[PDB]
Amino acid sequence: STTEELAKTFLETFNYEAQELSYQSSVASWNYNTNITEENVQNMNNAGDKWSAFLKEQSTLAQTYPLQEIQNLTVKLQLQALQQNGSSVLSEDKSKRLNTILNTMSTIYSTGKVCNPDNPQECLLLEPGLNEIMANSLDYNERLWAWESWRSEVGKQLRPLYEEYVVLKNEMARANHYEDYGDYWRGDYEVNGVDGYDYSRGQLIEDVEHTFEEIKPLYEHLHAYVRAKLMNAYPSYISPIGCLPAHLLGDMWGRFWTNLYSLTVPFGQKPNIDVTDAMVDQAWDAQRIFKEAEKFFVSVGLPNMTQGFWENSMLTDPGNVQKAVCHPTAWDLGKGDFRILMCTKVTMDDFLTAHHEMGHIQYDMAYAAQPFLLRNGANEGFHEAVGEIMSLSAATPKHLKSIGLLSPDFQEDNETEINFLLKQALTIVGTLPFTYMLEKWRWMVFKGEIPKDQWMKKWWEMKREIVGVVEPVPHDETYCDPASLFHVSNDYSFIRYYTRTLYQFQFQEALCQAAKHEGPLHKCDISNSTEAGQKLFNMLRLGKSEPWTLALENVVGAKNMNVRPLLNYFEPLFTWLKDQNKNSFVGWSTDWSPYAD
Amino acid sequence: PFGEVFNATKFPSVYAWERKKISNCVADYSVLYNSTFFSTFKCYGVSATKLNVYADSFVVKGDDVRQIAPGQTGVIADYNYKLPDDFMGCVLAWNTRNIDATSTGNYNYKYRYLRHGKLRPFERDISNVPFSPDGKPCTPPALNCYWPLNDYGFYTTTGIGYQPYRVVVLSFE
Ligand SMILES: [Cl-]
Ligand SMILES: [Zn+2]
Repeated sequence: STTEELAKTFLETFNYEAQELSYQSSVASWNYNTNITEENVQNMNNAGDKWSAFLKEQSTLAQTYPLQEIQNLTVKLQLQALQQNGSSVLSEDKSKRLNTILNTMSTIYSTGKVCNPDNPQECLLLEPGLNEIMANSLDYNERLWAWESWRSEVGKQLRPLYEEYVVLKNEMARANHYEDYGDYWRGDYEVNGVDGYDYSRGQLIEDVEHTFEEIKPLYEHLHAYVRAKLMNAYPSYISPIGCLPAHLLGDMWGRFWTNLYSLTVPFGQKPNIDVTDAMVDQAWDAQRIFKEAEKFFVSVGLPNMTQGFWENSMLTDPGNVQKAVCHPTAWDLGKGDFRILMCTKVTMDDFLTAHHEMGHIQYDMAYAAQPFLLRNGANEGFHEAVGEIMSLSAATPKHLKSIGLLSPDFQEDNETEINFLLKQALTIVGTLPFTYMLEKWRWMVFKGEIPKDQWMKKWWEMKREIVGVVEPVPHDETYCDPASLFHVSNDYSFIRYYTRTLYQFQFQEALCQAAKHEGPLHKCDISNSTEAGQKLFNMLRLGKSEPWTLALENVVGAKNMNVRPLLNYFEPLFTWLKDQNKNSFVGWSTDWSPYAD
Repeated sequence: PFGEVFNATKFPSVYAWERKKISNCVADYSVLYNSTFFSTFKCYGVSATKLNVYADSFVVKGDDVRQIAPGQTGVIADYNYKLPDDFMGCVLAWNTRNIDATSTGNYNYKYRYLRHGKLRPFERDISNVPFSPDGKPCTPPALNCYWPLNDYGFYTTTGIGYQPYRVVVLSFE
């Protein structure tokens, strides 16, 4: 019969096969990450090695069906995915080299350590040696030291590899009919043949730039405001018009200005939005946390976690004698088996965390009716937004009272709320520009608009114009800073963090609307909302099924990534800052420098 | 004589389901009535006692069970086992996870997922011959050859949609 009918029957065989090998690889990693034995680690590879071999075999076997001869959207969508041709289009020896290049970088980043020139024997690695310094230390020099050491030892070390990395990965990219490796990633957001729901790999850059403009003013002011506060912190090192020094931004890159709350806090006097001590007093345990989260979704029209979830998940650290990697994770192993691995402590952060995680699990269930290859969030950033929407509602004092963890007679005064947002801003809005300029330079390097010998003369040109940040010591091509960040030296799309952030607010807004919500868009808790949950599910249940723009419509109301809902969330701040900046200077000069020399 | 089909120690794969013919026998059906051992008892006929029968039995995935009833598209009702639009009695199931499934995976039970044409009420097909979507003797690994039989793989940890369940279809005549 037609190329189509053979292809229907090809996928069907694949679904059932993948189901098995995938559930085997999954199950293996589960047993590993929860019980780091020596026999356990072995098959954790085997199963996964088998499964990865299966795709290679399958993808290249799916080469037989010319996708450009089919029409049942879904079938075409599935095959498209299966044709993960990837980095086998290279010669076996180039792919060898490439996977070595990748592999070495990953190793260098984690293994990399620096030594105290003032003490031979003491030597630290990023986590946790340096990260502690970068997030806590108030000593300008100590900071300047950590920051530089890192970009100097491992940075330079990764310079040669990244150089080669770019050519090869670009080769890979050009082979599959993409302009560059950059044009490859933008791919994730692409939509074809639907009308109005379409989207192209170019238009991302257009929409990410058109959106990033409306953010400037808020950023500019948040910038200006933390600037002045920093000046007190490190008097005489900052210029009331000049950029911020990269090492005083609160982590190893200033990805997040979260850690500056300490010294940028508006009103140091208003204190504890923190129920840690209240949960402990009512003898709350792991069980209670998760049962409560489960209740939250139940409240909006969603299902109780499966009996499989309750008797399979690992909800507490199992002490010594049996060790685990304790990163909180949502697992969709398939076969209708879902679970969470979380080394729960009875604290607010974990109360929050677990609502986020049970977010993805909730998402995973939603789209598990979809054909095997279409189970997964509508794009790279979709799963994270949905997960973070929960953290937003479960944090409000409204919910905290609702559940008897906030003493009934608390007040929501204006000062506590400013304090909140600033904390939110420091993370949510701090990173947005830092992120955009990340993939901006990455994107460019890939399009070839940056000559190898200006990889830092261009990095910091942008770091000063987009982000308002300056290097404390001058950096030539010996260094390779953009790659001192995990995401970069370990091969990852980073724009995800910029687009999710916007998405997540377009969600909360349309939902709080739907749920009927009174106050500022941030006082919103969508519990008991029923009809406001339905609207969520409506998209959650598609997964990769429909074009992502439709996936969105179903929630927000339109086909595009809109920025205003993020800005709305921050009105009460944005204004109070325009005020604060009364006499502060807003914006920066790219010309000024710390070293200055 | 019912003790011989339920309570029985080994069950067959849907594709090769077994029929038992019970006549002359006397049984009160009270063996079956009372019992929270069953999870499915949809009786597309009645529920009484005159003390008089065909008793097909097999194994399907959980979410598979809803296809042992008149109508229903298939994969199972299309290819392994099909009840008639009408002439009916009862259908019975029970989660046999502890029995037919292991933590390591039990792939003994099979089902059919490719066939030219659908089955007729109470038909069976024990053929295992390389399938190509257009006659033509297949010869694996030749492209577009598939063996029409598939394993189930029942793990204890899976969701209830994917756990093994034994079935007994009781037909009255
Ligand atoms: Cl940097
Ligand atoms: Zn997450």
